[PDB]
Amino acid sequence: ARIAGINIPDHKHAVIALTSIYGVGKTRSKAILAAAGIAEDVKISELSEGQIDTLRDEVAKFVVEGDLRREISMSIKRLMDLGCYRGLRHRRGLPVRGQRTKTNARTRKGPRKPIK
Amino acid sequence: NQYYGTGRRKSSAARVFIKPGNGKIVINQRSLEQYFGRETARMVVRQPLELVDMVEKLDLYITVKGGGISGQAGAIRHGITRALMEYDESLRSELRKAGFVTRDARQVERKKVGLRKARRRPQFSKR
Amino acid sequence: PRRRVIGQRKILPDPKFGSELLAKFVNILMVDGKKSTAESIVYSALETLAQRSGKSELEAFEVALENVRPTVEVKSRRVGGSTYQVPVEVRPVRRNALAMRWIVEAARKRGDKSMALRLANELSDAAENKGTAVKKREDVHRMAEANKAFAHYRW
Amino acid sequence: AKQSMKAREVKRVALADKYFAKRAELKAIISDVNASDEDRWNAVLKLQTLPRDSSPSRQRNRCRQTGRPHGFLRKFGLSRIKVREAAMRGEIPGLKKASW
Amino acid sequence: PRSLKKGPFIDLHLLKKVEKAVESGDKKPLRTWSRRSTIFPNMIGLTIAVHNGRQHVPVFVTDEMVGHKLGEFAPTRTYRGH
Amino acid sequence: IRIRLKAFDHRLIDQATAEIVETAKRTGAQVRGPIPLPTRKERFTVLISPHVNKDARDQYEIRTHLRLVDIVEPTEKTVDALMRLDLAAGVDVQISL
Amino acid sequence: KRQKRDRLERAHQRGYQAGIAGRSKEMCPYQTLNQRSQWLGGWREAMADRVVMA
Amino acid sequence: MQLNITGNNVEITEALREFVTAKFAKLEQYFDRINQVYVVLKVEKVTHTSDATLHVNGGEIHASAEGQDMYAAIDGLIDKLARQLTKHKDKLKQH
RNA sequence: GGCCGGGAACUCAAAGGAGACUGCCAGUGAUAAACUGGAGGAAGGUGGGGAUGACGUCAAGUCAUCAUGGCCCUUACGACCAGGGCUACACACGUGCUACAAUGGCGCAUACAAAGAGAAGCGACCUCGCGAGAGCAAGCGGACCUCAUAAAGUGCGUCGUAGUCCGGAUUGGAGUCUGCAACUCGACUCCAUGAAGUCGGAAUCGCUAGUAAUCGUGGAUCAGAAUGCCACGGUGAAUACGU
Ligand SMILES: [Mg+2]
Ligand SMILES: [Mg+2]
Ligand SMILES: [Mg+2]
Ligand SMILES: [Mg+2]
Ligand SMILES: [Mg+2]
Ligand SMILES: [Mg+2]
Ligand SMILES: [Mg+2]
Ligand SMILES: [Mg+2]
Ligand SMILES: [Mg+2]
Ligand SMILES: [Mg+2]
Ligand SMILES: [Mg+2]
Ligand SMILES: [Mg+2]
Ligand SMILES: [Mg+2]
Ligand SMILES: [Mg+2]
Ligand SMILES: [Mg+2]
Ligand SMILES: [Mg+2]
Ligand SMILES: [Mg+2]
Ligand SMILES: [Mg+2]
Repeated sequence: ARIAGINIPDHKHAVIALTSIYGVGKTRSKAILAAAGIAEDVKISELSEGQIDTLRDEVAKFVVEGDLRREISMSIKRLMDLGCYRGLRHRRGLPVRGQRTKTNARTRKGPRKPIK
Repeated sequence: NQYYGTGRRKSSAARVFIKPGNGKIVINQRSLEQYFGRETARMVVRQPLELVDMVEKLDLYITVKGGGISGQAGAIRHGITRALMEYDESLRSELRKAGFVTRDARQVERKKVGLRKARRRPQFSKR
Repeated sequence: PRRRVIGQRKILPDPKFGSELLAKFVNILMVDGKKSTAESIVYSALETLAQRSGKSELEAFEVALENVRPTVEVKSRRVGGSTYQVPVEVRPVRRNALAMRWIVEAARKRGDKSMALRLANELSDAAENKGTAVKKREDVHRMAEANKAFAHYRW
Repeated sequence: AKQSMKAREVKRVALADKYFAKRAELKAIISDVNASDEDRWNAVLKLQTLPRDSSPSRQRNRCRQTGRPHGFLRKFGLSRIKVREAAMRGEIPGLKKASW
Repeated sequence: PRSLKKGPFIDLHLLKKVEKAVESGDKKPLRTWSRRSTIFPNMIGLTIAVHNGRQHVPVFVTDEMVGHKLGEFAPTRTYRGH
Repeated sequence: IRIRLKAFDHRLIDQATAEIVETAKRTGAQVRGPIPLPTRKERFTVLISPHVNKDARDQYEIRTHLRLVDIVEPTEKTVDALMRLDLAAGVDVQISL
Repeated sequence: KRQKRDRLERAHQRGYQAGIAGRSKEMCPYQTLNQRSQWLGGWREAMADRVVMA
Repeated sequence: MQLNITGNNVEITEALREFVTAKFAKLEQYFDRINQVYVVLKVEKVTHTSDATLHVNGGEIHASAEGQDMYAAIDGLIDKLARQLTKHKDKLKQH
């Protein structure tokens, strides 16, 4: 139960388990387990090395883990270096997509900094 | 020689026809146990019969339009109790004592201005 | 209220066991208007009560109910700076309502998987003087016994 | 409302329903997937040219009595205030206080 | 964002006066209020000073600035902190 | 032929009906029963204060009344007359063959 | 809320309460001899109980 | 005691803010369980006014006072709340 | 297939009527007024809900709906335009929404409403697309056509008490639609991401019955932009000894 150089839960339905891969959600999970004709309800523990490989193959079709994490980080570095409004939202650590800040906005800003 | 009631509860209306027979029931071209999943519903529909043991001595036929389940179920009961005390002007008094003959009336209250519902009114904290 | 409330309601009896008593018990467990959901949870508990006591259902669920009904409760009353707890008889219908409430309250506060399990276990434990439900009654009774001196005030 | 503000609404209506067709057909090609890239690109430059106040989205329903920009009702073309004032005289046929 | 079928939006005034920039090679900055307009490839290499509300501010266009909309480079509020 | 009658008053409409189902009888024809139809009830809510005070309203209404009348066996005579009738103001009619 | 409580019972408990709190008979607000009997009846029952209270 | 200041036709400077806060700090000695409290200052023509409302542990206390200044208004106000707060306390500590 | 000829019963539509008055019967009561109970009845004592707000109070609110006493401005406090701002964020308070799970999440299957809107508007069926949508174009000024398949419910399966198959904030990428135009500042879609949150201190609010709780539906405003507002049904409790 090692895919994309990470350990996958072996007591979880393949569908659920494959999601542990960063860069596969649930849509991809479903696809994989059909593109690589493997059943959904099957737990990973009760497979063949063979099954696990054809599976290993499907996942390689996507960009995932390390690879992905790099892509994202480029995209954000790209913005900040451009210095666009969207860039600075990322710098100053503020809602990048137009959300109000007068109130709320605590997910970017993090927990409260009292006064004085 | 078939005996008839109408019957209403909340937003439901139930037109019913009874006939002498062995104890069949149809609702909207369907059987009792099919049309009504909930058990309560069934109890309600037959309890006028279960009262005056004609449960299997008359054969009923029904249609309902409007309302939800407990509405229709209720509306039917009223429908029967009407017909069943028309086939027999006799039974009324017994039927009536069970409180089946009265039409419920309880309707949903309107929404009013200033309120979140009929009577629920928005909070204001003295906190 | 200051006047008298006129017009008591009509609980229809249970579809199965045809009891107004059990019908009340459902309402009390019922949440957010979901009467069917509650109707299920209740029967599945009694099954599993019946399947161990082997003593019917409308006669087993009772035995739980007797182990837990209180007979004397305390009312609070402000006297000087202090507050007098004072013992009072309980009305029959009230001690039904309390037993049924305490059973439900005790059920929910458990770690079992289903709701049905929690209810079942609780009803069983009730029948053998055990659970939180029955603990509560004991405590109520302790308090009224303690400050018995204030039995006859009318104040 | 300031006389000026009432006025703009007339300037804006008049244009809107004079260039109405020009806009429509000049838009129609834009949204045509199956048309000449040459054509559609021209259009995009041509629409933006003819005047802003000639767009129907540019106008604002104002009470046609007092000029108010808020609380308008279409059925009457009046503000909530003037609707009430007239309602009570019986200058709005049919209309009357309601209960249920 | 704007539908893909309707193509990329640029105000004509500004579209024109970056032919004369690119054909008749100049090297001046251009004034503009056209914060709508997306940056086209032609615009690469030419500073263009876009309005922010009170002032025009220079945007030396680059490859990376293509598709974005001028005004996405002229901040319009001032904030240092509290 | 069908005519649909529509108005805001109910007394008013129950005139025009009787008027028409008199002529139809007159100029020899069978008139298929004045049948009434659902009445539409447009409703309106309005702030009655000119400033603030959101929870102070009026609720207005207009009830529209619809009636339908048919013409079974249209006499030639009738078609002119049922067309040529000056009918109470504040009533819409829609004779349509 | 839907219907007024028993007038006689209320009159008997009003009597009791003036009793315990130690008002004089002849504060009784009733001349209706029926209610009056209830009021005093309470007031005299209460006179007993005061003794064994402090 | 959480405070809040308004100005209806008055600019709250940083005397009038500092001043009002100090004057209100006394009130807690009259009743320890004061919660949030709102203050309002007015100038209508020639009349200087100051009202406050005080959420307290089982109550709501309000008073308003008129001065020829706002300081003299607020001075007056603090004397009004003092008396009300004491009355409140004493009908709780009622033994 | 009310589908067809028929039928005018029934449901329903809406004009007109009938009906409830302490009228009838006990007991109490000053031979009163009334009260408590009983009968019949769909309904019983103001049956339920709405509309309706006394003389006045608070120099309460509105000169920014409009009107208007006075005062002030008149190559500017008037008028036009482009861009920005009202959407800013160390923070404090109020009103809400969604959650924290198993009376639950997810997948398949399958029941039962009400009320309302539509004219250059509501827009089916067909084709395309994973999807938002696109193209083509029937019907309907509407008890006829369209919005527009109610949801909770129900059966069968699965998850097995985990920060989880709970939650869905945040952010990247890729789109659609409205609109001269969505950078500042729209709604929505797909792929990925998967935060705080394990039921909330002191305090504090709503509600007495088809109510609270909970579940869906519509409308006004409106090119586009509801978790708000105004309406509509479904399921449907708890408890009132008492002062
Ligand atoms: Mg996703
Ligand atoms: Mg409000
Ligand atoms: Mg509701
Ligand atoms: Mg004017
Ligand atoms: Mg507009
Ligand atoms: Mg309509
Ligand atoms: Mg002083
Ligand atoms: Mg009676
Ligand atoms: Mg009156
Ligand atoms: Mg004033
Ligand atoms: Mg402008
Ligand atoms: Mg604002
Ligand atoms: Mg909520
Ligand atoms: Mg989830
Ligand atoms: Mg609409
Ligand atoms: Mg398709
Ligand atoms: Mg009440
Ligand atoms: Mg809702």
